[PDB]
Amino acid sequence: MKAIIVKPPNAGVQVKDVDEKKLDSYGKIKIRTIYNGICGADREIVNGKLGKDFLVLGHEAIGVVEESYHGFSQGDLVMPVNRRGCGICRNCLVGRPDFCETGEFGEAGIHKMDGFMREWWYDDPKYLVKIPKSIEDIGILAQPLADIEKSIEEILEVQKRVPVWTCDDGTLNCRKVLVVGTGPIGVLFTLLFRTYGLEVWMANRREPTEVEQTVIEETKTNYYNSSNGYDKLKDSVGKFDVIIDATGADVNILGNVIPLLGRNGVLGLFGFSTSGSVPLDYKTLQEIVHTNKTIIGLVNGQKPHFQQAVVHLASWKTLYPKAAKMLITKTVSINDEKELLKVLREKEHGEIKIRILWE
Amino acid sequence: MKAIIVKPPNAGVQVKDVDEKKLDSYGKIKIRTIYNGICGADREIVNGKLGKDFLVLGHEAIGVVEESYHGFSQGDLVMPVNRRGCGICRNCLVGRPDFCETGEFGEAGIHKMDGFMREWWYDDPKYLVKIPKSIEDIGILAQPLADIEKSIEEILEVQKRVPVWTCDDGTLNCRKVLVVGTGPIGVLFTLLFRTYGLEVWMANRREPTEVEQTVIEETKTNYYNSSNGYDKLKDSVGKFDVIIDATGADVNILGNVIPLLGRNGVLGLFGFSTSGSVPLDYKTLQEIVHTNKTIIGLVNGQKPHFQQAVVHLASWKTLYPKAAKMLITKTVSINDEKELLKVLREKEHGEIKIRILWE
Amino acid sequence: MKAIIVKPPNAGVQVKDVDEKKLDSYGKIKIRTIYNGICGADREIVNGKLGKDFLVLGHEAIGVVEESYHGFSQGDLVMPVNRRGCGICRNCLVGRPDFCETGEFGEAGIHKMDGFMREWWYDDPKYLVKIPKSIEDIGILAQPLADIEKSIEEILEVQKRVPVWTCDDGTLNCRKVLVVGTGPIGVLFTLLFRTYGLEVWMANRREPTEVEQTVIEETKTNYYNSSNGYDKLKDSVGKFDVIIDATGADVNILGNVIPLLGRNGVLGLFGFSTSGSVPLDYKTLQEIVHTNKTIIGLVNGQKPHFQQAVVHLASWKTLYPKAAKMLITKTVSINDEKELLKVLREKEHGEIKIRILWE
Amino acid sequence: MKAIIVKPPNAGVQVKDVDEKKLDSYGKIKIRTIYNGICGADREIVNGKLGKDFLVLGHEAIGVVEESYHGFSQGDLVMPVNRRGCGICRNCLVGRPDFCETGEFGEAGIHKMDGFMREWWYDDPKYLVKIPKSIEDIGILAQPLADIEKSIEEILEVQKRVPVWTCDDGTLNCRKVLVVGTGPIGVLFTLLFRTYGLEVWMANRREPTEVEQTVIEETKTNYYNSSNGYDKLKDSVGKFDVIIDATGADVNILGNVIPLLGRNGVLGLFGFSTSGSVPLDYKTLQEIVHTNKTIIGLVNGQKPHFQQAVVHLASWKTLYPKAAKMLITKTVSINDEKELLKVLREKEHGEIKIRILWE
Ligand SMILES: NC(=O)c1ccc[n+]([C@@H]2O[C@H](COP(=O)([O-])OP(=O)(O)OC[C@H]3O[C@@H](n4cnc5c(N)ncnc54)[C@H](OP(=O)(O)O)[C@@H]3O)[C@@H](O)[C@H]2O)c1
Ligand SMILES: NC(=O)c1ccc[n+]([C@@H]2O[C@H](COP(=O)([O-])OP(=O)(O)OC[C@H]3O[C@@H](n4cnc5c(N)ncnc54)[C@H](OP(=O)(O)O)[C@@H]3O)[C@@H](O)[C@H]2O)c1
Ligand SMILES: NC(=O)c1ccc[n+]([C@@H]2O[C@H](COP(=O)([O-])OP(=O)(O)OC[C@H]3O[C@@H](n4cnc5c(N)ncnc54)[C@H](OP(=O)(O)O)[C@@H]3O)[C@@H](O)[C@H]2O)c1
Ligand SMILES: NC(=O)c1ccc[n+]([C@@H]2O[C@H](COP(=O)([O-])OP(=O)(O)OC[C@H]3O[C@@H](n4cnc5c(N)ncnc54)[C@H](OP(=O)(O)O)[C@@H]3O)[C@@H](O)[C@H]2O)c1
Ligand SMILES: O[C@@H]1[C@@H](O)[C@@H](O)OC[C@H]1O
Ligand SMILES: O[C@@H]1[C@@H](O)[C@@H](O)OC[C@H]1O
Ligand SMILES: O[C@@H]1[C@@H](O)[C@@H](O)OC[C@H]1O
Ligand SMILES: O[C@@H]1[C@@H](O)[C@@H](O)OC[C@H]1O
Ligand SMILES: O[C@@H]1[C@@H](O)[C@@H](O)OC[C@H]1O
Ligand SMILES: O[C@@H]1[C@@H](O)[C@@H](O)OC[C@H]1O
Ligand SMILES: O[C@@H]1[C@@H](O)[C@H](O)OC[C@H]1O
Ligand SMILES: O[C@@H]1[C@@H](O)[C@H](O)OC[C@H]1O
Ligand SMILES: [Zn+2]
Ligand SMILES: [Zn+2]
Ligand SMILES: [Zn+2]
Ligand SMILES: [Zn+2]
Ligand SMILES: [Zn+2]
Ligand SMILES: [Zn+2]
Ligand SMILES: [Zn+2]
Ligand SMILES: [Zn+2]
Repeated sequence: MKAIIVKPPNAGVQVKDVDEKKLDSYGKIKIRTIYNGICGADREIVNGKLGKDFLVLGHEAIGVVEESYHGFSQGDLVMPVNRRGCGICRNCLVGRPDFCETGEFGEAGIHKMDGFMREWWYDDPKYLVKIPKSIEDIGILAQPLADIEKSIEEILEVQKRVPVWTCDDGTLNCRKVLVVGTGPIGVLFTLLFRTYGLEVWMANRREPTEVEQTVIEETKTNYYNSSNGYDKLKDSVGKFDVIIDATGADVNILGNVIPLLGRNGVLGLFGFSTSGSVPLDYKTLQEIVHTNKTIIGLVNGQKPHFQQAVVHLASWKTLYPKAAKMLITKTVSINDEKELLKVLREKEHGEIKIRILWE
Repeated sequence: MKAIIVKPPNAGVQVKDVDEKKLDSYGKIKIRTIYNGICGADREIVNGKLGKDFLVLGHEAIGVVEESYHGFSQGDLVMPVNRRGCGICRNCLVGRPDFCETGEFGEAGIHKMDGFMREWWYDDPKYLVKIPKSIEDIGILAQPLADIEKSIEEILEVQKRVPVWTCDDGTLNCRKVLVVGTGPIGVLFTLLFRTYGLEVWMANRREPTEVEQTVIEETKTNYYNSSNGYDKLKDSVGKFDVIIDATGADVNILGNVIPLLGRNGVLGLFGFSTSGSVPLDYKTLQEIVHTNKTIIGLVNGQKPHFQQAVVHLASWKTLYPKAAKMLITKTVSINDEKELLKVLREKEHGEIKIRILWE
Repeated sequence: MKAIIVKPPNAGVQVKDVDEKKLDSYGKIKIRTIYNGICGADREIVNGKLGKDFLVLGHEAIGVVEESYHGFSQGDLVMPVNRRGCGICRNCLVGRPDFCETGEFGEAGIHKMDGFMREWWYDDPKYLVKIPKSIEDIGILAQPLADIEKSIEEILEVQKRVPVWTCDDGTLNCRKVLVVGTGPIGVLFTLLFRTYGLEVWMANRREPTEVEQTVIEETKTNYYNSSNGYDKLKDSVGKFDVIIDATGADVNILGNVIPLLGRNGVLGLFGFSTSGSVPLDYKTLQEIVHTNKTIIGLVNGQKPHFQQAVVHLASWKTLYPKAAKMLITKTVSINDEKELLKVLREKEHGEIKIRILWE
Repeated sequence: MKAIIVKPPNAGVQVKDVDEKKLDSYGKIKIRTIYNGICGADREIVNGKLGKDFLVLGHEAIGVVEESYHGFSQGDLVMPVNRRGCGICRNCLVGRPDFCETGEFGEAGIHKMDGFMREWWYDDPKYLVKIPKSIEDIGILAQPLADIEKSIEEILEVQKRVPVWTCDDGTLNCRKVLVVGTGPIGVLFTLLFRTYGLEVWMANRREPTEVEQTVIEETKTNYYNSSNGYDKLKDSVGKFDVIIDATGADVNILGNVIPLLGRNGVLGLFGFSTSGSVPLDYKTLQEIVHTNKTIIGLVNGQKPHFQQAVVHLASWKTLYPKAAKMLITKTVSINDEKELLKVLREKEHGEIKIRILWE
């Protein structure tokens, strides 16, 4: 069977024929892959930065149900949930390995579990999210968007601690969010926060790309060029109710944006920084105490968040049609080995999402 | 009228007769002071570390109602809430200036507002907490305990984000708390967490004092001497679900204890750190993201928290009688000027709470 | 100015020119009406079943902003929130008159407040919901859908009382809802519950209409003909986690469906029952106690719910395109007086929403 | 082994020696019974109103730990949790069989499980609540109080649906509770709500008893003689935010109190009504809809609620010492057969709690 395979911790990737019989099966439902998505985590494993001699790559997939089984009919499009539980802890037992207490969960295409960059796989209906045919084209985004749905859900849950965090009109329209770093993560955070009605500023150390300018315009989002720091933003707009670190950057980014967090505010750490050490002095931390600020680590969406993501992607075809049409940057055929290896190995500037087509 | 006065931002304190006419009045109920408490906040203003020429010091008070007004009867004991609202924001409008959005709140005996170290004052029934005569002796602690009630309440609210944070038996008995630092704040966090049933480890850079040893034994709390760091605690007990910084010390303490935070855990910042800069490297921050960890600034209790504190102090006379009887370190007469000025200016080693008695 | 007017409690309705100076203004923004919606509440006032000589009818409107104000561009479509606060109670003061504690709120086109069946009106920006031009056709439904958004939000909030109400897969997909009474309210409850992923059964004392059959098939909803009661449904499907009374029917409907409520379940009372008395015996009530059942009165959506409604309407254009195009039964011109009076006075069988167009 | 045994559904009760091998064991810890409590449920079984030849009666117990086990020391006092889970559903698996989804749970001394009126039993440490020696005398009340702790917890959780249910001072002190029925349950509800600071009116169809009068005066609670209905209370006091049925009597009591429920209010059904049928008319039900009222079935406390009960009983020894000393009406020796059978068979007027002492 054709599969894209990796050999962690070693760098490298192959697109080749493997023995179908030694690949991981998860249930009774046979699913033929139509699309995969690629993201930074795939790039990391391919570049070695994270009885089986290999692992099937890929955790973003849309496939078609080959034969009707229970609630699933032949021809239905489905997406697998990628993180699966440890089987021992109470969070996993209620279907929420995002909060696994043991750390012994599996992650398709990354850890302990064969991924979905293969011709077909067998899965359990419990781990399958129904993808409407009407969002077949952008539906691949439901996996990355699920992470962001969970993250925003969590931020809103935490802010229930504030006696009144709503605005004079009962909404959250008055609350301002700073999304630091663009790319697929920043863009999806922005789209979702605008959908919820919060004001958004996107920030990056440069002017907007064509895609970001469309998002700015269509979603009525603000943009800040942070090339020379954040003083001018603070001077003009003031402080923010929520700040999202969506950069995989140097942790000194946090030193730049922490002074822009307002009273009762939340700093959501979503990106995985891979450089730097950030100094926090007593003045900064004392201020955090006095003003009820919170810093939260945000990771991993689960089935309910994939479903929310499907509804939002559907909404964006109507609300933000121009931005929705830019979520998918390009599609590469599984049969195009040279182009496939290139995109698996490295991101292109201004890439949102690369899709792999099985044919 | 006899009053203890300060002149911020200037260092210094005086006990003298002042014109009752230039003192702040807050409502129609006349209250004669019986006790005040002293804390580090009083020491700070006295030492200049933070029409009207002066401010009446003091935010911890128990007074007696001199004349029956509405629901308050003559002879009733009351304690005033010390932080009061800005009158503009929605949090203050619902009685919760602990989450004030303007920062224009008042704090009795500290900022904008005359305190309670005076023979008598007038107050509004809405800011008065009823103090049962059966806890007259230890009731002064309800004010500092209120801050801690709010803090624990907030930690538990935030942890509702975790799908299941309860244990196999439906309680929080399996959850472990590290309380860093053991003066009145760390001791009160320990007593309250044990009342809630969580396991507690107190930590200081030394062996316990007598009072602490009484807490250890009576409340079945654990103690760790952190003089040579925390590796041995980590190796023996593992990681903690909650960590409270109850030290007003160098922020590098957080560097020490962050590695001891467990999956889904909460670092509660309560102490007001006065020195240092702590480096947080990418590995630490990445881990925080991967494990859904949270850091929260904890400050200020309000009326419902004062009321909860009364119930808990009452409970401790039965549950923890030895500990409860050590909460009050000493009592100084308002008339004993040399001693009073001494205790206002500086803490004694091992002090928990000093009371000022009006007679 | 042309307006549709009533004189409660008397029966009758007129479409005529009225003096602008007599009509209620609510703010600085001029809005030219383009669409109104008609519902049962309108028919009730028209038929006399519910300093001003008259009241402007109507509480469902979409208008166009006439000038470029702060936040609102000229040509923007907006919808007014219909219930407005009493200005005294804490619920109203946080933008939530749905929970008004005084009952002294106003309801546009019903009580205290001129409605929106007029050429134009002046409003405060705080009461305006933005209606994307991409949902101009079905956007009028955002008002009725808002009541339903609030209702489901409240049901889900209440069900947080159950330690685990989610399913084996972390979703609510395993939860079953019985929606009693089809057409508009029942149809919208069904669409929204299926959007959230819950299983739905619609019930009416007849077979489905053409429109209901579309919704049934496209949303994968079940239908039960309740003409001879509920024994057959109970025997086949069992009991339900949520039951919604979406009928304005005799209260004895509740006696029929209460035996179908499952453990930990919620009976949502949304319809305004019009006759009857229902007996509850001790056996029924003790069983409610034993099984943690809840009965909840559900009324009125506010601004955040209108905004959620807009997102869901947009989603349905892609998720349920056939059903979405059957939401608007027909549009009547404001200038077609004979047909207008007819649709104001009586519902037609199987009607979902009639829209009035201003030209 | 001596044990008190019954044979449901037959009436009758025996205190005799029974074969130890025939009695249910629940774990490895041996617990020697020191006290049991008797309540209405016991009286019902004794009077036959609700593989084994018999069932050991009793679900209210304090026993002594025979050997120093895991976290339990020889001589420690413990109380068993009486309802135990089905082992299948997600609520039972998180330690919360109060919300069991299968109904397959066991109830010590009532259903599927031998009770605790026996010389000793073996238990699992997970089902054991530590009873401080400082509350040995009234600690037996922790089991009935647990049900009430759960109930008030649930009411407060449900009321988070109201945007602001707190008062001008951030507390619930402005909220009024009507407790209908003044037995062990009504008294316990009253004490706990007053502990939480809510205003309470107790109601019964007579003047108070001495015990009740003592509760009334010491807790600053109000009393209403409801012998001639509730019109006079409604006229004098108005309506209530919470109404608790602590009856057991005829369900028509609900018809009488429902008109006294206020906006956004909660009717808590705790008592097990024993007769009658109450009519609810369309006017009553539509007003429930209009005012966001809720009716909730309240049943069963679990381990966290036992632990909260321990803290509150301890608090009452200081807060309400006179009331606390009236909670135990009398103690009967296990060897006093004539008196024992008397108290098992029938309640005495004004009784709160009868305790059985194993001598
Ligand atoms: N927590 C979770 O569950 C989770 C899930 C998925 C992904 N992630 C992490 O999320 C992070 C972002 O993902 P992604 O796929 O969007 O990454 P990406 O494609 O690498 O995009 C990173 C964005 O950050 C911008 N950036 C870099 N330095 C910046 C700075 N100093 N200030 C502002 N912006 C800066 C980059 O600018 P340029 O456009 O000019 O290059 C780019 O737009 C990564 O660390 C990824 O690992 C976390
Ligand atoms: N956020 C709020 O609402 C709020 C309210 C009240 C107070 N506070 C702040 O809370 C903090 C504690 O108050 P407090 O009155 O208890 O202070 P305190 O009396 O100064 O006690 C501080 C404790 O920390 C110990 N300590 C110092 N350095 C330490 C270290 N490196 N590791 C472990 N322990 C260390 C001290 O040890 P020794 O016993 O050996 O001296 C002492 O036991 C202060 O910063 C205070 O300003 C905050
Ligand atoms: N709580 C709130 O905030 C709120 C807001 C808006 C509306 N409402 C109320 O919600 C209720 C429904 O609104 P609507 O506009 O959908 O009303 P509607 O157009 O009158 O629809 C009523 C539906 O119930 C069906 N029905 C009647 N008796 C039935 C029975 N015994 N069993 C099952 N179905 C039965 C009707 O059947 P047919 O199709 O065969 O006639 C119709 O499908 C009304 O009482 C309305 O006033 C409440
Ligand atoms: N839901 C649960 O988890 C749970 C748990 C435990 C108990 N319960 C139930 O709670 C109920 C109360 O328990 P209990 O032990 O307190 O019962 P109890 O000892 O029988 O007390 C009943 C009280 O109600 C009074 N009463 C009777 N009719 C009344 C009326 N029409 N209006 C006002 N008061 C009236 C009685 O008056 P007199 O004093 O004049 O006789 C007595 O004070 C019982 O039904 C019991 O089964 C439920
Ligand atoms: O923010 C939007 C709001 O302005 C309105 O249009 O409702 C939907 C939201 O997405
Ligand atoms: O019920 C739906 C679910 O099956 C999936 O498609 O996600 C969106 C939900 O509306
Ligand atoms: O109530 C607090 C008081 O205890 C002290 O810490 O000073 C700050 C106040 O918020
Ligand atoms: O918003 C509601 C409206 O839709 C209708 O039901 O009339 C009453 C209002 O509360
Ligand atoms: O209601 C009480 C309140 O008045 C205060 O005294 O604090 C404790 C509460 O129990
Ligand atoms: O931790 C305690 C628990 O073990 C039990 O005794 O109930 C009260 C709690 O304070
Ligand atoms: O689901 C997450 C995935 O989207 C990200 O790419 O890697 C971490 C996972 O938890
Ligand atoms: O715990 C409850 C008990 O107190 C009552 O007596 O019987 C039913 C149980 O659920
Ligand atoms: Zn990915
Ligand atoms: Zn796990
Ligand atoms: Zn203080
Ligand atoms: Zn304020
Ligand atoms: Zn309407
Ligand atoms: Zn109001
Ligand atoms: Zn009992
Ligand atoms: Zn169960």
